[PDB]
Amino acid sequence: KIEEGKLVIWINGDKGYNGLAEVGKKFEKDTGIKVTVEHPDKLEEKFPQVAATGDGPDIIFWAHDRFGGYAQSGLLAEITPDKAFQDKLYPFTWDAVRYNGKLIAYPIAVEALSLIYNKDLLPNPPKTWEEIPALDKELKAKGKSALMFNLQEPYFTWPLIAADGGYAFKYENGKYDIKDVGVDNAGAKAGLTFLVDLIKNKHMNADTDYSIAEAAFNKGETAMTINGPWAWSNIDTSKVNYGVTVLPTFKGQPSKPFVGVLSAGINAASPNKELAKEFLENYLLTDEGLEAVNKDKPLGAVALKSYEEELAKDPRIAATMENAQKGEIMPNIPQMSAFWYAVRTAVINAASGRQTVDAALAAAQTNAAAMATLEKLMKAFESLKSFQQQQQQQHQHQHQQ
Amino acid sequence: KIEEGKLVIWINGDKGYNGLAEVGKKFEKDTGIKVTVEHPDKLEEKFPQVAATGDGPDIIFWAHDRFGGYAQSGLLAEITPDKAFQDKLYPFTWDAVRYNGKLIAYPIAVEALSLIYNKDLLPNPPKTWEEIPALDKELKAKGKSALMFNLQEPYFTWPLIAADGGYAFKYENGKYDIKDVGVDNAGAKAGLTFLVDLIKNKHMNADTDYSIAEAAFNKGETAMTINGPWAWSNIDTSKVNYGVTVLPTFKGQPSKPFVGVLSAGINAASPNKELAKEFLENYLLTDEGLEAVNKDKPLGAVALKSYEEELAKDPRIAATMENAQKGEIMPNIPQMSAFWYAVRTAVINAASGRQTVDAALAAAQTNAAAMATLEKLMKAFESLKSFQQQQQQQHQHQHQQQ
Amino acid sequence: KIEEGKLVIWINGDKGYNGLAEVGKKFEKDTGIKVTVEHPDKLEEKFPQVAATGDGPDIIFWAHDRFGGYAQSGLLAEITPDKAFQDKLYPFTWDAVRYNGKLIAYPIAVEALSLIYNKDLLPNPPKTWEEIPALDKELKAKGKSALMFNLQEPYFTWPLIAADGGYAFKYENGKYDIKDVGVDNAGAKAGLTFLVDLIKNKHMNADTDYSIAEAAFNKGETAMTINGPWAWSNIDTSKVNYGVTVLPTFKGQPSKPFVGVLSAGINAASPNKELAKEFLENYLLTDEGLEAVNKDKPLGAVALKSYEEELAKDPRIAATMENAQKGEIMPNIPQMSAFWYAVRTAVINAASGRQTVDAALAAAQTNAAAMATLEKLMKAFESLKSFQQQQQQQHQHQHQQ
Ligand SMILES: [Ca+2]
Ligand SMILES: [Zn+2]
Ligand SMILES: [Zn+2]
Ligand SMILES: [Zn+2]
Ligand SMILES: [Zn+2]
Ligand SMILES: [Zn+2]
Ligand SMILES: [Zn+2]
Ligand SMILES: [Zn+2]
Ligand SMILES: [Zn+2]
Ligand SMILES: [Zn+2]
Ligand SMILES: [Zn+2]
Ligand SMILES: [Zn+2]
Ligand SMILES: [Zn+2]
Ligand SMILES: [Zn+2]
Ligand SMILES: [Zn+2]
Ligand SMILES: [Zn+2]
Ligand SMILES: [Zn+2]
Ligand SMILES: [Zn+2]
Ligand SMILES: [Zn+2]
Ligand SMILES: [Zn+2]
Ligand SMILES: [Zn+2]
Ligand SMILES: [Zn+2]
Ligand SMILES: [Zn+2]
Ligand SMILES: [Zn+2]
Ligand SMILES: [Zn+2]
Ligand SMILES: [Zn+2]
Ligand SMILES: [Zn+2]
Ligand SMILES: [Zn+2]
Ligand SMILES: [Zn+2]
Ligand SMILES: [Zn+2]
Ligand SMILES: [Zn+2]
Ligand SMILES: [Zn+2]
Ligand SMILES: [Zn+2]
Ligand SMILES: [Zn+2]
Ligand SMILES: [Zn+2]
Repeated sequence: KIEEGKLVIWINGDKGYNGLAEVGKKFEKDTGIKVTVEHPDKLEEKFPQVAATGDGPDIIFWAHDRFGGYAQSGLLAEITPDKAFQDKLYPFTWDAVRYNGKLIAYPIAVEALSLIYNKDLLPNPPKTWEEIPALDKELKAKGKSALMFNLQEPYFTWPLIAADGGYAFKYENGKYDIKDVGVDNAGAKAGLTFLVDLIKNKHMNADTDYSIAEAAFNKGETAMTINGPWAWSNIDTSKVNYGVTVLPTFKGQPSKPFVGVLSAGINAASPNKELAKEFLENYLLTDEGLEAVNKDKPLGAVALKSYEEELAKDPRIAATMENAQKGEIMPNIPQMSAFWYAVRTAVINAASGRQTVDAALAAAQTNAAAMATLEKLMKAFESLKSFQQQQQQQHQHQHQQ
Repeated sequence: KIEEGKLVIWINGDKGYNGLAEVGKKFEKDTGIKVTVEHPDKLEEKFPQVAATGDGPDIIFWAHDRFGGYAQSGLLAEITPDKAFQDKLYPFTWDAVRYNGKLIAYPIAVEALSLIYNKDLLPNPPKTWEEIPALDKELKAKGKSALMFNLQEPYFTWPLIAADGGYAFKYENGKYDIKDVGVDNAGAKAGLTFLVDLIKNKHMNADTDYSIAEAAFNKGETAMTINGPWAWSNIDTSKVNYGVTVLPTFKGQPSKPFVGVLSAGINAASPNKELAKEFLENYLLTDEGLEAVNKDKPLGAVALKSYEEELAKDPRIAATMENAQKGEIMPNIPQMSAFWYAVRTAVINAASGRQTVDAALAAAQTNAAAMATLEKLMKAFESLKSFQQQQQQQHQHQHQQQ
Repeated sequence: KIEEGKLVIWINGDKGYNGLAEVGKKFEKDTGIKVTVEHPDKLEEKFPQVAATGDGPDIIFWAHDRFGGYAQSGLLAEITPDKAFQDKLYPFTWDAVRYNGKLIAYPIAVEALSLIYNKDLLPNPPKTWEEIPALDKELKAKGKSALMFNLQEPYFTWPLIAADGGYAFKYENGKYDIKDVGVDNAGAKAGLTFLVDLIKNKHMNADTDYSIAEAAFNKGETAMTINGPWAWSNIDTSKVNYGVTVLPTFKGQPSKPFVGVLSAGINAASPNKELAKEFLENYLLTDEGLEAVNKDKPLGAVALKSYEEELAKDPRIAATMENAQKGEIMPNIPQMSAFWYAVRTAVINAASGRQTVDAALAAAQTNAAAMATLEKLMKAFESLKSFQQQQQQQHQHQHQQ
């Protein structure tokens, strides 16, 4: 149920879909083609099912990392924007929407971790990681702590680990090299050691999670926290005078958080590919098009240079973009599952004292190959099931041989 | 123990073994060496078992795809024909008998898919795939269908898929590259799209198998079919005036069917390697030698250039050879099991509408990796079993270690 | 917990720990740093367990092949000896203590297979393998056999196999190549063929193991045997007049036995890295240092050039070194487990007549890959077990949550 001569668009419920419909309303007035915007529950899981059969939306809006799995399954169509339109967006955002050399989606919004500080407790935020231990002792005299952030998830701790030479997958020649993993290098060694040093010197607690860290900052117990744009609304409600700035540097090198890019992909089964190209390139990815969506729900930092400069007036957004350009793009390959599994264990075991930094990171490459073996055989058996599925419609109590 | 001084040959029961024995009788008259020709049941399965221990025949006759398995186990010997003898057979036939660079067998016969048409219904067969949809609805006015062939097996559907650039594995410098798979490329994409287009436009049924297609052509219900030389005898009995020609062209490019080559391999355990070479090169692979075998049971297209030119006077055999030269050789590598499994699913799902052309072909590497892992497990546990036999036969209940 | 200021060393119970303690006593007198030498049971098993948490010894003594697993886990520290000190030891010994390019331990002793002959029965030992069948016929008239050695283990049979062209994995500039396996090549083919020829010509029995071979030589039933320095003491007790010489040559090429190197590795978690370097380079690896250890329990051949020449005056030790230089270093890579499993089966089957030489070596790639995936399985399920247990003890309700 695609239906040619019209566009049906899928976008998550927490996004500005009403403003997107306004863009589609503008699109209808110029070309005479109606645009329907739908927001079904769990559309990221519904899409691969329906798009395989040849159904689903013409355009889908989701994070770029999930789009890699779609392009693997051949559900997304290769987009054809020329050199001039590619210059309209930030050059790095184009790397997020790439699979097997081909461009598969249009970058819309950019999301990344930033440093959030209490202005009343600390009007001058630190530029380096190394001055935070010294800052903690000075704030402990006033019954406060310098920095509290989520330590359970690798996503939050990676900016430090990365900062000086850490890397999950080496991005070279428009592709990720799965044979080159930078979790066991000297840069990642130093970053995690510094984090562990912060813990054993009582500057941070190893048991700290999202709930503990958010509550601590919103009550004004800690001076600084590391969080994304999604948490801004909760800090606004707590009346806390907060600022958002660039992440602290480690060994003179900037922190490298993972970059999440909200993207627009065209279904491969769609017979409205050139119409989707017209809508996305010339109606949505313009100053008006993004403004209409942003006013319904804030898009944060955007991929379009012209409108990003406009939004930059908000220093929070400017910091989101600055950390993103200093960070690295979330790899869209399936091998990322094994990476998260390995690094999560690595960080937890290093922080708790179960394993040393050198040993915890070394075991990560072993543990990553382990998840790979489980996954490579996980889908080997679901394939065996599907082979015996067809062996029931060919030769049975209905037709033999 | 394969008893030196004489030759023992294994060849399938459906082949011209009596004619081969006549070649052996001629060999015995010139050199004084007796030649035994045997045709045991399931000899393709019996060979790896007895050849490993040091037994079995001196020479074995089978299709080349099974010979890649025998070469892996090191059951076949490396043959040494000179440049002069290699020019006697078609250059491409030597690519079928190559494993790890070394030549392992002698090419004898050549099998490939061809286009078979009803002369009474259609005297002028289409040269392109693109003109078949238009030709169908003309024949549908007379209550007939243009083309009906097996769509369940990938072997039959591959010629179209391969045509524009699909491939199994890249063949370079006499070596297959298992990392270079061409099922997901644009050439294979267009081939399958056209096939799916034919089905949804009611020109073909998605659930058409071998039997339905064979029965339809033999009763004169369909104008065309795609099949090999093995099915000719059934069309002969049906009294249908049939012709065999080259496969249709897709996008100006020829169809590429897989080429099966009947080959003669020499056992590595054989003490009569010179006598096997002498018999195969100077006695069998001559006009006389192949004549005797062909008269007992037809070989189809042959590897020998001189005898093929004589057989090409039969327009059916000339068509089988023409399709083979245009097509690709069936890879002899073990990765082919994974290939067939994945492509079969890909085509079936694309034809039925379970998956789009793009999605079905994309899932092929994922489906091929499934067999790969499953074959690894299959040989992993059978290795563990035969290991535990070593530690229970040798080392227990009557001994400790020895 | 590795205390600082002092040194603690782990070395196996069957080694000269008392002599090593004397070196530590000398170290204490010059520097004022006390050295403790401990010999705990199954220290090779205990080291990976305690060194991962940050405990264990400062220095560990074991065979180099086990150290490859330690370097993978990041339990060993990279040693820093200059070019001048590297020239003090035999060049090849440094290749045994190398992992991923880095040097991970100090070579101490060298252990290799040698040809042991009864000089009463045979004063002139054969220099070639080819002349052994002719020698057996002469000795069978006197009711004796020419050669009897272990055939059940590949370690003993490999020297013959390797000599013409066999190799487990190709050693290059950096490390080992796990793709290039030389078990199926022509050189290894010929080597095993000759061994099978010896068995079917009734010169050797396929059922001969370590016990049968040792007993036959110590009673004086067989003229020759192939064994290491470990068996010398048993031949001493039997009063048999015996000599140790170079292994016979096959096709003019020397027999290539695997070389075992006893090595001293520094713990990565050690706070005494310079002190360990000082102790090992300047105190142990000297004429004086090794002599003390050698006098407690013999080291056999040594890595140090100066002390080896002095020990070479023993014809048995000089022969062990000569075979080692002609032979090949035992690979420290984990892929070796699969190699042993495959070759063990290949040789046994070829010797019993169960398979031909060609079919035996060809099947080796199959059962080597079979083990490879079988190890990947038990490694993968280790991860699952430790993951599901780590998430429960750190995430649950009952008694918590
Ligand atoms: Ca401090
Ligand atoms: Zn709809
Ligand atoms: Zn909804
Ligand atoms: Zn549909
Ligand atoms: Zn993500
Ligand atoms: Zn590179
Ligand atoms: Zn401090
Ligand atoms: Zn502006
Ligand atoms: Zn402005
Ligand atoms: Zn027979
Ligand atoms: Zn075949
Ligand atoms: Zn000739
Ligand atoms: Zn039509
Ligand atoms: Zn092909
Ligand atoms: Zn190529
Ligand atoms: Zn070429
Ligand atoms: Zn070429
Ligand atoms: Zn290629
Ligand atoms: Zn029907
Ligand atoms: Zn049938
Ligand atoms: Zn003739
Ligand atoms: Zn070709
Ligand atoms: Zn002194
Ligand atoms: Zn001194
Ligand atoms: Zn102790
Ligand atoms: Zn002890
Ligand atoms: Zn003899
Ligand atoms: Zn015994
Ligand atoms: Zn014993
Ligand atoms: Zn001294
Ligand atoms: Zn001294
Ligand atoms: Zn001395
Ligand atoms: Zn060497
Ligand atoms: Zn809970
Ligand atoms: Zn309980």
